[PDB]
Amino acid sequence: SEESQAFQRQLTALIGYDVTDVSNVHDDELEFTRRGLVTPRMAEVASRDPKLYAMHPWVTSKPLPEYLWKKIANNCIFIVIHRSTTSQTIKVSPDDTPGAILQSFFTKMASEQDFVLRVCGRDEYLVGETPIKNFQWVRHCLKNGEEIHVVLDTPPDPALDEVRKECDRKFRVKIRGIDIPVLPRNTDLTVFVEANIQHGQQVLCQRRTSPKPFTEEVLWNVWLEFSIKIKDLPKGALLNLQIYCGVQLLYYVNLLLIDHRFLLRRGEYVLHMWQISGFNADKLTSATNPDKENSMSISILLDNMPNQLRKQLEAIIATDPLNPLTAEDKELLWHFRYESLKHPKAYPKLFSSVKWGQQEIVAKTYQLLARREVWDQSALDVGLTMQLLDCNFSDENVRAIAVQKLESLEDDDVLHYLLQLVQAVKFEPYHDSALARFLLKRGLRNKRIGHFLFWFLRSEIAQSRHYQQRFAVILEAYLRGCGTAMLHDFTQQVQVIEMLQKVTLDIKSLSADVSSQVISQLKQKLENLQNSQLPESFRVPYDPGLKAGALAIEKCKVMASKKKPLWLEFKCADPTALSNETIGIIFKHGDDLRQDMLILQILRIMESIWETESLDLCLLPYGCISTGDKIGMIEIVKDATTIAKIQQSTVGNTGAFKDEVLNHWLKEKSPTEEKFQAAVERFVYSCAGYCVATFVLGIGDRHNDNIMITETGNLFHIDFGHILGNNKERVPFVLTPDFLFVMGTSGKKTSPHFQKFQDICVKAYLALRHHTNLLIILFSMMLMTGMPQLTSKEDIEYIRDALTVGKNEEDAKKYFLDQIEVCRDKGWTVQFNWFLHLVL
Ligand SMILES: Oc1cccc(-c2nc(N3CCOCC3)nc3c2CCN3c2ccc3[nH]cnc3c2)c1
Repeated sequence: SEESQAFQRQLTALIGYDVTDVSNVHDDELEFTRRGLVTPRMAEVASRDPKLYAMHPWVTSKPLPEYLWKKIANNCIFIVIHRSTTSQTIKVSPDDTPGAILQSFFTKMASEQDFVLRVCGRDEYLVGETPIKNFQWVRHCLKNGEEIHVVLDTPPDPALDEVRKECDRKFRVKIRGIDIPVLPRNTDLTVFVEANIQHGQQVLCQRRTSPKPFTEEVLWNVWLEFSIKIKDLPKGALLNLQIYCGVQLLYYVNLLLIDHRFLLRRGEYVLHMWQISGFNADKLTSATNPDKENSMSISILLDNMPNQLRKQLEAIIATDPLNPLTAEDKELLWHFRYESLKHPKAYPKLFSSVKWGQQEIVAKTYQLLARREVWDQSALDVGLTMQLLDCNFSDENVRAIAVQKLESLEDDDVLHYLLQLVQAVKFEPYHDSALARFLLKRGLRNKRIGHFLFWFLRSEIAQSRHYQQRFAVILEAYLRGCGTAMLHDFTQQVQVIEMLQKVTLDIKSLSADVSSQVISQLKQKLENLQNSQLPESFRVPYDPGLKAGALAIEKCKVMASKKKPLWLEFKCADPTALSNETIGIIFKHGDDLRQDMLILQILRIMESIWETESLDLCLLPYGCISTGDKIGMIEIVKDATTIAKIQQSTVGNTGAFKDEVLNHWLKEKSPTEEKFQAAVERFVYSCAGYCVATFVLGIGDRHNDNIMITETGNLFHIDFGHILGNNKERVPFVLTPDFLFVMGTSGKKTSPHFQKFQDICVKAYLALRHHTNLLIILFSMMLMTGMPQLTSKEDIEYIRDALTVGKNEEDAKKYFLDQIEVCRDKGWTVQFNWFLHLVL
């Protein structure tokens, strides 16, 4: 039992936070939340079949795309089984279950026990009752023109990931005063306090204090009387106290007026507040600043139908999420709420039209909710679901119908949206929520989700004071059920990257290009690191199937980059592997990688969209995990080099590029013209996607040292640090002459390979528009929870313009096709400027 409090200190150092340390509380919610979560932990743990859990087959139920059938002939597929030296090679119909070849070997291909299949190099299996074309690896092996390879061998023990044993008065708030140990500001202003009663961003009522002289301490002793009545207070309503000084918002804090037990909140409070750098999901947190020594305090006290209408209505429900409802709109929605209830696409706007500070309306709402059979019968729409989980919605019951829909989703989709679901917790009123528990079950039900959940949650715990307590209670909850096997890996992973962050920082300090000492100085630390203290092997945090062991010391180097990042390379710890070729991770302090994760994941989202219309655009949305404060890792795509550096090779230090160089570099890397096609093939496709992807996301305009290509023609962008920073010469995105001559064209021409691009984009762009709503919610959500300095809605209204909302298919492609021209009619103009900016 003191061995039980030894392991709680394990739990702690994995999390990077102490979920017992009641330093920064003023109620029992976090604990109550620890307690509250034990049930769903134990439930899902129990429900889970430990065999399939231990092997976590990674499977989809989606159609095999119309782009990926055409890589098969005669509806059979090769699967090269291996053993100690031995190796056979079976034909297979793309429906053969893993079980449909337990007999095509131990019997047909030539008492006995049971042993099952595993991909070569990876902790990645082919088990359970799924077609063979429904395993994600196979589809990849196919997609990339690769060929399967697996190892017959013993299943992993289900005993390994064992889990350990176990009133009609108006509301009144007294403002006593505010206190700061030092008042940094030297111009003596005045300041007042603004008490806002709030619900999901709607202010319900607002009362200020009388301005006073600003001093290190200011007392008012005043009751502020609100017009709202207590009866009318809705669970989740937030008391938002804010310090203004004249005008400017310097400090905010929040207190859930109704506690996690539905109790009105009675008492004396001293609340430590957050300052305001220079909406945002941080403005919403029930967390108080844990830095009591520097933070400002406040001190408070609480004692206690026609045509045109149906038309009008439908024209409202047919707008985007970002379209702002007028009062007329709202009253119309509310009055016709029962008709509105028939269309699930109206749910967001409908519930946005509820007067939430009015007890009897909420009632009527809550009964309107009890008649959503139509909702309950609709096919899941992630966009819509998502949209009810955002900052605009703060009622449990509503928020719960959303989480209801997410329950349908198969694991392959949870993975797709996991990052943004995790961030969506930043908008939950309460630490315990349907969303948090839904993340939990799924976390525990499937090891893959489980892995990434850990890192997602841990990422935020490391660089958010506004949310580390809450995410920590959920992380702890996860770990208490993931099992000993994963506990193990997790602690292993944490060691490596801690071990390695150490190394990255020291190296920055030594530098402000490269030293002779610094390369061998690094070399010396990396030799010392391997010398004793590193794990025999660790799971690659962004590719969990893939264990890594020894450090190819000779190949690791400090990059000649802006900050000083470590190019590392690693030997694979898995003998059965298909190669000697290493695993390449970049480590980096200096940027916020949380922004890169977000954008990368959106990119994956954009792939899958295209999968629905059997498009494929060969993006490389590479691995990237934020792991701590301005510090995380990135996956190295092997064989790649940035455009900028393909410019130094032929042409050097500065200057406009030989529009041909790229293709020489290409033909230089194609061994056969019988491959080279595959290069400019890949390129024109890959070029297509990142152009669409970027303009849409508002990050197309980029220097070409931030744009890469593979020696097999695949092009991709990198480093998305604060590139969204808001009229000099501007280019919608990066389509430059070099990219063009590779197509085979000049400022007028039109190739058989260009028309293609000109065509294949427009296809890709309108494909995106079939999900206008989904992209808008994700992008909105991205700005509020990952890009600080994205204060304005003006920021958000980019995407709708970008996506040309409420417009005919055709006009759009004549919006888009022109965009490509601006880039044509610009060549290297803006690129040059970035050269004069990369030095200005
Ligand atoms: O998303 C991010 C965030 C921060 C840095 C990077 C980054 N990534 C990569 N990758 C990732 C995929 O494999 C190819 C190498 N290379 C990077 C960066 C930032 C700098 N950098 C870089 C810059 C110049 C180079 N010249 C030759 N290789 C280069 C790599 C990416």
